[PDB]
Amino acid sequence: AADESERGMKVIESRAQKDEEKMEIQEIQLKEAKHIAEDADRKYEEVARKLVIIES
Amino acid sequence: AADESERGMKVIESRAQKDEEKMEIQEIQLKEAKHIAEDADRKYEEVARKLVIIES
Amino acid sequence: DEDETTALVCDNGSGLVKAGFAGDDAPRAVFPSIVGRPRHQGVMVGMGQKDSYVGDEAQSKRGILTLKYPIEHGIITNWDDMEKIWHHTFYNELRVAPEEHPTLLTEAPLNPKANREKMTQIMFETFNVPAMYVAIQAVLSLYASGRTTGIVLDSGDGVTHNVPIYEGYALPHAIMRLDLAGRDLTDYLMKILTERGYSFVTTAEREIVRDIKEKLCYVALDFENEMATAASSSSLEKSYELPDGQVITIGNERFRCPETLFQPSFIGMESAGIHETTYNSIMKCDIDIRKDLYANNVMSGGTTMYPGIADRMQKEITALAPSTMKIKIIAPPERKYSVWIGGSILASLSTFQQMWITKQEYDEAGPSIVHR
Amino acid sequence: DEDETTALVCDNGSGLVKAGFAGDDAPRAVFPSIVGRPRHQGVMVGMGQKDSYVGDEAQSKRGILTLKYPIEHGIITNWDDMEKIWHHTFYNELRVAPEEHPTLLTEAPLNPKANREKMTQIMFETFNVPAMYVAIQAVLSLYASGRTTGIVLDSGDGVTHNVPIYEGYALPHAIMRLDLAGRDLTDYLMKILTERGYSFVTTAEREIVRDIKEKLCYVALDFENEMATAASSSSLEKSYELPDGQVITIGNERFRCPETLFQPSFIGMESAGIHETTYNSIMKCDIDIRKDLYANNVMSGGTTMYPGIADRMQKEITALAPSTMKIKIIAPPERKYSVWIGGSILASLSTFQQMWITKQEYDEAGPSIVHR
Amino acid sequence: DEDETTALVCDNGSGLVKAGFAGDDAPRAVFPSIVGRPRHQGVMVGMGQKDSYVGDEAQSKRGILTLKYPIEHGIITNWDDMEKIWHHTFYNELRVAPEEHPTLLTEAPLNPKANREKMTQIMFETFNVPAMYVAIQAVLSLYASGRTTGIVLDSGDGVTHNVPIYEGYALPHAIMRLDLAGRDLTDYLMKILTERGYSFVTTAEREIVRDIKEKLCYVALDFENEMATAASSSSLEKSYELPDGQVITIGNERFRCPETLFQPSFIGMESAGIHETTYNSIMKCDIDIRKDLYANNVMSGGTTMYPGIADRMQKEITALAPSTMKIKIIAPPERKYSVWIGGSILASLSTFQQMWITKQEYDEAGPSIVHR
Repeated sequence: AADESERGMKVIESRAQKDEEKMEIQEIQLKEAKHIAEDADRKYEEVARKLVIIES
Repeated sequence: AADESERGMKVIESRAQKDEEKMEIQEIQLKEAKHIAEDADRKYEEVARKLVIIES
Repeated sequence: DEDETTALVCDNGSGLVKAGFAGDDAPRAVFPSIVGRPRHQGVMVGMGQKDSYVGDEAQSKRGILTLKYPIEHGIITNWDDMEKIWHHTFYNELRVAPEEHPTLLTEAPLNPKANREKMTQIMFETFNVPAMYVAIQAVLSLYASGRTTGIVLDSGDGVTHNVPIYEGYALPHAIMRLDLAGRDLTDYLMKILTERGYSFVTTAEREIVRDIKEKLCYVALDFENEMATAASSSSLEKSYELPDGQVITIGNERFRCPETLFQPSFIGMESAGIHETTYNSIMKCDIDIRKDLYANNVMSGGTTMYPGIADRMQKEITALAPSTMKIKIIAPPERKYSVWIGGSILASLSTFQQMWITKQEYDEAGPSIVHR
Repeated sequence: DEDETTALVCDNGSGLVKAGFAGDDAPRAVFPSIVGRPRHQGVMVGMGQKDSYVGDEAQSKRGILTLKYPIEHGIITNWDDMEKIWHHTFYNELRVAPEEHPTLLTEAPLNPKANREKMTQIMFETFNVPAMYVAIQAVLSLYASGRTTGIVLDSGDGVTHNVPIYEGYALPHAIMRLDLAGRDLTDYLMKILTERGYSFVTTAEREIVRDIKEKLCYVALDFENEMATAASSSSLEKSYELPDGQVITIGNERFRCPETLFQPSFIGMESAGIHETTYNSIMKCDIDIRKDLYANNVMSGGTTMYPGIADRMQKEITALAPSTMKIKIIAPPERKYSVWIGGSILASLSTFQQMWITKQEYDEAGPSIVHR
Repeated sequence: DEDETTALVCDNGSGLVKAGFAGDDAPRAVFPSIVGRPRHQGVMVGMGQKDSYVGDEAQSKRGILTLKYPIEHGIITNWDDMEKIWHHTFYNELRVAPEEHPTLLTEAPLNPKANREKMTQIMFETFNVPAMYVAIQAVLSLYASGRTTGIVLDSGDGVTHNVPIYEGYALPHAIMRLDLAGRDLTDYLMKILTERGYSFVTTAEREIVRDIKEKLCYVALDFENEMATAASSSSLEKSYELPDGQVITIGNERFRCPETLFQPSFIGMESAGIHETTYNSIMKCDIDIRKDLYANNVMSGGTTMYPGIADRMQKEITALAPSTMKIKIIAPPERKYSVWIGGSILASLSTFQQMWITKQEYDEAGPSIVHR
């Protein structure tokens, strides 16, 4: 019973590492994607306000 | 040795589930964040082109 | 409606006042926190002799007046001149009569007990407001970001603060104050820009260095290999056109200015910087609450608006915090009004009615009543 | 079913309450035996003013409350605060109304006559339970291991005991109490771990030393040449990852902590240790019953769960007992709930119905009735 | 004379080193326990490039160096920087060559075995002293007050301790350490004095708050009706003249600072205070020795010098101790050097010669020899 439970432990610990790495790479790609979404959505409100003032 | 390795198995399987869920919720939040970043990056390339013509 | 419409929210700052009605999404009134006193006798065409000037008329006419700032570093230092800014806010800016409006005011982090009692004395006894309430600024900022536990890095015009808050109670012994903010930051840009070979000679040159700081300044992450980048000279440069043609270029200094917030040594300050201070606040708090504070670094204040401030802070504290920890730097877009918006929410709220200090409480308990 | 379903079993401890329904295999409710009283006036968001807190809400909110333990060393010391823990158990934890449930309670080994009468007074007169019963703890532990004669080494959070039982009657004059248990043991680990060059500084560092003790601590047999082993430095070491990354390593101290149970001298205790005390209990009993007690050393309690406790005890008493004797140390896996399980069995039993003290017995005989 | 003259006594502290010759009545050398490392390359006029600075030259030149404290809370934390402070002590401060002087050193209460062996390794192997000896600090303080059994409340710059000693052996399991001392106390005064409406802005303002604490601070007995007294405003106030004219007044806060030692809650500390801790040490000791400890509360350390500390402690423990007991709080005048003086006495003593660890003992037994 012990040897079968050690083997299963090893396999689920390896899957847990393999997925924990995937989360961290997405979680980081996203602080990036959200930050470029926000740097983009500021530049505009300055350019669109700049548009409405130079149209006025 | 068997009871400690069963307990550790249970705890790492529980962490593996808990993190697999976190990845899926970030991975989905991101198709959303990237898509809003792109719906954003088209309309101020349009509004800034509209700006440069009404500034000219 | 009696007071649903009627609650006022006045956030008193070192540089700006933010004011308006509880309910609104943003301040109806924003203006400098100055009180000008004319250096000479005379008049403007069509007006009478004016003893005093406040806000923008004091800024615009600064050449003939002696300008004074009532709030030094977030604390009210001159009460004669503050009652003047309040008067202006109610009567001219919001054009309301105060004696029928409940007023939510804000104070600073370790505001002396005696001050909270004094502005209550002036609110009730010289403005005769029905009821009032003083909220702590970081606490309204947090709450406006939905939560109740977190640590706010708050940074405006004269002060920076770190106020760790747990289930609403700001933690007195863990609060840190750093007297370097947006005011200090405009004057440093000034010098690195004259030092770029320029001259901000007339007052129309002075004022706009501040508009350069706001529009073009950045907080780069890896400020190290950003200077290095500056040198290879990429299309990193940025030219601004002055009141006239005089196109001034700012490439590099653009980020050397907010690197002052992480390195106070850029300005002859020996104090620690923003990120270390976030952290030190945190290793001054209870142990069990430190995972909470780390996942809830809420930013508020005009000077925390520099783009990429959050990414630099993100990486600044990850790399100081134990790896077992989750770091999370929340920086909302409306952050230059977080404080105010948190007050608008709170004061328009359904449950806040029972915390308003009324003239009944006051006339019966003395200023002590609101002091808590 | 009337009461087959309906019997409650509440085991009151120095650290934990274990509670649930007779019939179940394990306690439905397990929680700290604290009652917190707020040090300041104020509220949590959305709740009202609370006068008191019990169990985990008292632990979680410990920074604003004064925590108090009603049971000192297994004996109820504060009856106002105990009625509070019972109230919480029935109404919030098990969510039952007590006035229709028979309640089996437990008491400690030489529990003063007057207490057994007082908790009966409170069970029947303030909770109005239909019927109740007080079992002695070691006696339920024994019985849950099937037998009726044996000696229980019982060790939990504030007390250790040896209760020799013969055909069900616990032997008053042979019972030994040693006031060093799991609570004492967590605080000693604490010091040998700070002494390993560490700091359990915030409250999130304090609490988890106890989770280190539970997960990684061992009772080595031949604790002598285990220290010797430590030195050659084998892969005996064990690193635990803290709330954050901060991987702490514990090699050796891992077993220096339960060696405290055999050597009280590790902690400035002059009393004898667990194994000697097992033995002394035994040479205080009748002669003809000593072979029985020796082949039936039943262990129960959270602190007897340290792996290899049984092997060390096995060899500890073989080598003190006359060689003509059979030694036998029974340590079941569910032992942190033996006491409770013994109560669940007994109270769900077919023959126990005729020992329940009913309100009829009480209203007619006074607290004396159940006291026996 | 060989060594009658020749024995050195070095007391290593968290804030100060006290040093001199066994025989003298007071330390020949007292100086900060810092090691400064220059932040920039350059020189003073007439000197060469200096890699390091120690004691007062590190304090005086602090603006261009990074200051570091080798002893954190009484324990040596950096051994590179400590060997630097020792070097300075022998060669510059006492101007002796160490290789012909026996050296009595002191260590802290539960100083890790390994440290006592390490400073022995450095004393004998890098300084080549003839012989040395490490005394425990509370133990030298007691002995300098004539006696051998008592309990010392020892309080300096980074730690407070209670060390119950019986016929010379300090009792390991009854010792209590409270990490709040004179350093913590100067920083709290700082805030209650800026909070009185002041500014300790330049470094010449910072340093002198500590000289205010030493000269004007008090420990009032009945700290309750001393605040009450403050309010009626008696001639309790006290103005100090700064480096310049700037006469600062301190009335009240004067005693609010040492009330921190009885109430750690003044500074966000949740630990118990000095008097309770004296007591708890005492109800952790053997029963038969508790009358002795109570009649012999010896005080030592810079922070126990606040006038009226002894009267407050006198009444603090009388009212916690059983009335059958005799309380007695000994606080001598030289107490800021008790530790040192106890070493001077002991090491100049006629009978101590046979406990000196000699290089013969060391070269033959390893660091283990002195470790005891």
